[PDB]
Amino acid sequence: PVIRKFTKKNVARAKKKYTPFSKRFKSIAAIPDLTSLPEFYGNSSELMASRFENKLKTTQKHQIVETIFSKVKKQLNSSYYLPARENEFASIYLSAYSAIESDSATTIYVAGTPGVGKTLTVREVVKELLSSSAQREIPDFLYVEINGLKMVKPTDCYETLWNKVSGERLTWAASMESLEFYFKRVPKNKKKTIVVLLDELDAMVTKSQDIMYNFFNWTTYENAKLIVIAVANTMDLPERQLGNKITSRIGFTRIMFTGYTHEELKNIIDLRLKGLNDSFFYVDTKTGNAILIDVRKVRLRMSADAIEIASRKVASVSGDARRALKVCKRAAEIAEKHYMAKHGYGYDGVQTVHITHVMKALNETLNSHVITFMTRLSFTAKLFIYALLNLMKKNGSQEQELGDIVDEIKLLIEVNGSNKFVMEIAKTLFQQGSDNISEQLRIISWDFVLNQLLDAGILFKQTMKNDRICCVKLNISVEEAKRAMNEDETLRNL
Amino acid sequence: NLNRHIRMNFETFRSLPTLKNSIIPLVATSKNFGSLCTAIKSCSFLDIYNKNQLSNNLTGRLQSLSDLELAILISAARVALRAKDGSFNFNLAYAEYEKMIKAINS
Amino acid sequence: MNVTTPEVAFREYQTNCLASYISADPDITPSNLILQGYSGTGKTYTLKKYFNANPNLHAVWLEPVELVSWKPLLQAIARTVQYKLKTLYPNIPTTDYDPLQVEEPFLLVKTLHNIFVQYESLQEKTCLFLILDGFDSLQDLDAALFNKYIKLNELLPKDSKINIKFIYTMLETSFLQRYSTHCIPTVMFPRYNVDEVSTILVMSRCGELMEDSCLRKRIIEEQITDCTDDQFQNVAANFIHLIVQAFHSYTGNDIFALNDLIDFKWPKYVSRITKENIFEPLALYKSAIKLFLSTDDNLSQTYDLSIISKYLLIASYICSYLEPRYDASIFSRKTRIIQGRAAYGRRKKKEVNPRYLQPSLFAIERLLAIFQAIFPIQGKAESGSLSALREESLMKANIEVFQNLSELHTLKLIATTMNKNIDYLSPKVRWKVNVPWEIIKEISESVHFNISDYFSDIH
Ligand SMILES: Nc1ncnc2c1ncn2[C@@H]1O[C@H](COP(=O)(O)OP(=O)(O)OP(=O)(O)O)[C@@H](O)[C@H]1O
Ligand SMILES: Nc1ncnc2c1ncn2[C@@H]1O[C@H](COP(=O)(O)OP(=O)(O)OP(=O)(O)O)[C@@H](O)[C@H]1O
Ligand SMILES: [Mg+2]
Ligand SMILES: [Mg+2]
Repeated sequence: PVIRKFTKKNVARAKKKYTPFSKRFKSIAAIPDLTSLPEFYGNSSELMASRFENKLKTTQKHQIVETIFSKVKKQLNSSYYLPARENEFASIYLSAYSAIESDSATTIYVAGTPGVGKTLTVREVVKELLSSSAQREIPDFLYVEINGLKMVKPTDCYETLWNKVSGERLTWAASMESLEFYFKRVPKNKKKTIVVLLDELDAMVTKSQDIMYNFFNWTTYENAKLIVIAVANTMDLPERQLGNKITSRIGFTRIMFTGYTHEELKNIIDLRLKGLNDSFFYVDTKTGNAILIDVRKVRLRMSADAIEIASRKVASVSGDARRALKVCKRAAEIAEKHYMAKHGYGYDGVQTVHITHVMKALNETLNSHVITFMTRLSFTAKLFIYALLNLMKKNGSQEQELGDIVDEIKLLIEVNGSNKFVMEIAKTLFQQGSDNISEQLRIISWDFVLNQLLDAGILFKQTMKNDRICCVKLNISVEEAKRAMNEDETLRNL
Repeated sequence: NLNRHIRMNFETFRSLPTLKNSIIPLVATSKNFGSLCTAIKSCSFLDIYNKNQLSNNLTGRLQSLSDLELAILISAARVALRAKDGSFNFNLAYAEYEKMIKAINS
Repeated sequence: MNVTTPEVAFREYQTNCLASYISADPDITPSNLILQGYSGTGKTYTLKKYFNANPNLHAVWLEPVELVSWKPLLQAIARTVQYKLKTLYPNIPTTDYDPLQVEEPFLLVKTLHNIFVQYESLQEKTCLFLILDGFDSLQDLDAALFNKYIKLNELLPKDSKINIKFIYTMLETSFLQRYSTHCIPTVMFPRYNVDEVSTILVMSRCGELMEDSCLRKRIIEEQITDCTDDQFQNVAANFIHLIVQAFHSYTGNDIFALNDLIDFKWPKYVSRITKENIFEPLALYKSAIKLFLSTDDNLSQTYDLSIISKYLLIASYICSYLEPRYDASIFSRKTRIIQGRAAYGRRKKKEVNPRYLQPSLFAIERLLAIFQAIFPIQGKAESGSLSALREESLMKANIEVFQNLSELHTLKLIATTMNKNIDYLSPKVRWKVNVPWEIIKEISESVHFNISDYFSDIH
């Protein structure tokens, strides 16, 4: 008989509990040890780490081709020693080692540009600290990866924390509270040290930082022990979002990683290449498979001076290793494919790459296609932007209507009833040559090209309904617009 | 003719799929072979196409209206010209309209 | 593919276009196509007129004129799709999903994927046709929309025994023009012309009002046995010649409002026609000329109201179309006693007649004053020894005006600064009216007041 006023059936309610742990022992004496526990401290995630391995496996193989450069590409890929950034190693490893010797609640903040080896260097610091756990002389403790960006709702930190320290499922408003219960209310002798590190907080706490406020509020105990870190790019964040009293009372340590020097860059990228540097290969005669120490034995090499210029150009801007390494890989690519194009094998005794093609790879990143495109358009857009600049010359307005520019256009034409190019594009634009066709106030294709440029991004149209008085703006420059303008033989003279 | 329309895309639009759209109906109506021949020779039906294509955008729409609309639109036009922002209202146009008629009948 | 053409009168262009565009085999149909038009052209009439021409092709029909938003379209679609499927494949098994299960196009896509993977086992492939009449005409419409409905053949897997196609219908062309970069097929209908709309109406409404009652009424209200249906259509015809020769000027090339006004004013013309009136329909037209001269299509007195409501409103039109300074000459009657000068009034005429203008503002005290000043005479005196000694025969600030005023803001014939959290009570508030001249005129000669002289002189 009743009717619900609005339905939700595509709901996917999650089976997660509202009773915190605080209400399943009911006294201080009533509690067991988590260390003497099979389900706590994560002895069960491994099965779901291996349950899904087989889902995507095959053994198809037909006429494998394999070539010279690719092995070096994957020598050079980011998925693997480094002595370049080692004083921060010798300092933060010192701090963390002395910290777990102190069993205190210490806190640290680092930032740095994307491409500073921050995640690399840190992941390796703590790998060395894993081997220190394999010393079996330091108290065992446990890592926590925090990729809020690989999380949806930034309160899920607490949820996943509980579902990985316990494997138990709740909502944040039970989990974090049970967790405070887990932290301060719990003594030391059985609670464990855990180490945690936050990644890219610039988007995680965007509203009011009540989450991270809770976090840093957890980081101020003497009965609870933890090892906390975070990552960002900006630096004022601890005092920006909090204010000064909080960030000051906590008294943490601050750092950021910078762009590397060109020499360290080349040192390291070659450090990922010395297994293959200057090496010689046995090489078949049909597929060109480079096989190592109907077959040749040739040498391989790459332009070292090109290493110099390539690292040298991008060490000065940011210091992004990833950029350097992709430049390397793409140079190798153009070398390899030109080589293949030489012989033309199909699809079913020296080899070296040049500073010329290294820079050919490094440069087109900065060489924009927009210019050749805007030069290689039709006449109309060029004409119209030229009229725009004519107006900008007539008034110095920095902005124009539609009606004013269209007036400029018609004037810019009917003045030039004498130039030949405009003589010959004359009748075939309003009614297209023939009779039976009445005139039209505007030209053909003007709406087309308008929207074309709008999609292009150069043109900016405010929100109005009138076709005439709608204000219009250009986005780029007038100089570069002239670097399209006079490139037409007919436009330079008018 | 068809080379000239090739020119047209080369200068008007510089993009193909609109062209394919225009090209389709040519065959799409094509019924026998002598018709195909003569029609793609003259391309006189490109004329019908592109006359009825953007036919009703700005002009033919004003081509089919009463004279009353014209009188009042004039009464709006000349007074917007008299004006700063070109703003206008109902009875204003009615006034200048009747003035026009008084002049005509005078 | 053999397509029977609809041998239509006036759209054999678009007939050619779409009967060429579309046939049973989907391959010779496009992926997405528009049929824009304008109202009255029978674009919607002629689409089904073509489906008459081709029965073995079928289509679904939606009318979001009534829907409001996106999700209700999703729901209606998810309904009609599988409805149509199972209604037309009876033998096929199913697990009919809830259409209300949809709340987002992804969910629509998901459930259609389920529809198809259950309809996997067909003998030949099939494309069907969806119809969204007035997809511009929505009521919370925004601009992030049409591209998405283009992209429905996008995410569908290519191995579909059952596919679909989209159909649209718009008016303005402005928001069409906003999006034609996608190089789309399109077919269109110009607003008709006078012989065209003429013949559309002589072929369309002819049988209707040839077979309405009032004929059969009048023929025997008059009781005249000299008749044939040729002449019935003939007199209807010349009557409509008269209709359109009148009001083509009024409208041009439309049908709907003509049909309305026909229905309304037809019967009075029936009431006039007779034997002489058929033997010579000119004088008949003279005998029914009048509505041609005067549409008059709405419906002595105007109000059954109180008197202050009648007379107070009369004042505010003055206190926002009169200069506050140019009134003290005409709106005074007191005999001066102490020394002091009046002003000169309007030395200069104004040439624009603020009747044409968006009027001004004022505080209320101006009305309190001016209304007392105009007020019809009450408090009748005698010239007696004490009659006028204490009478103070002049209306004063009672409560009744305050409350008969509060009635008016709710009757919305006064306006104020249009406001949520209105407060009638402020020092700062400006007021106004929202009425024309004719409102204030229709009061006057009924109550027998005069103010036309206060306005009739300046321009
Ligand atoms: N000293 C180095 N030794 C070896 N590889 C390096 C070195 N410095 C940078 N790299 C390379 O550059 C990348 C830098 O990674 P980094 O730790 O800076 O990521 P990130 O800055 O945390 O990324 P994001 O800012 O997006 O979180 C590494 O993947 C690594 O391959
Ligand atoms: N080619 C035609 N032949 C015969 N009658 C026509 C033709 N075109 C229009 N009509 C008449 O005009 C009427 C218009 O109907 P309809 O509402 O379909 O017009 P429309 O333009 O589709 O309106 P809407 O804007 O609501 O879609 C039709 O019902 C029909 O009687
Ligand atoms: Mg990182
Ligand atoms: Mg319709």
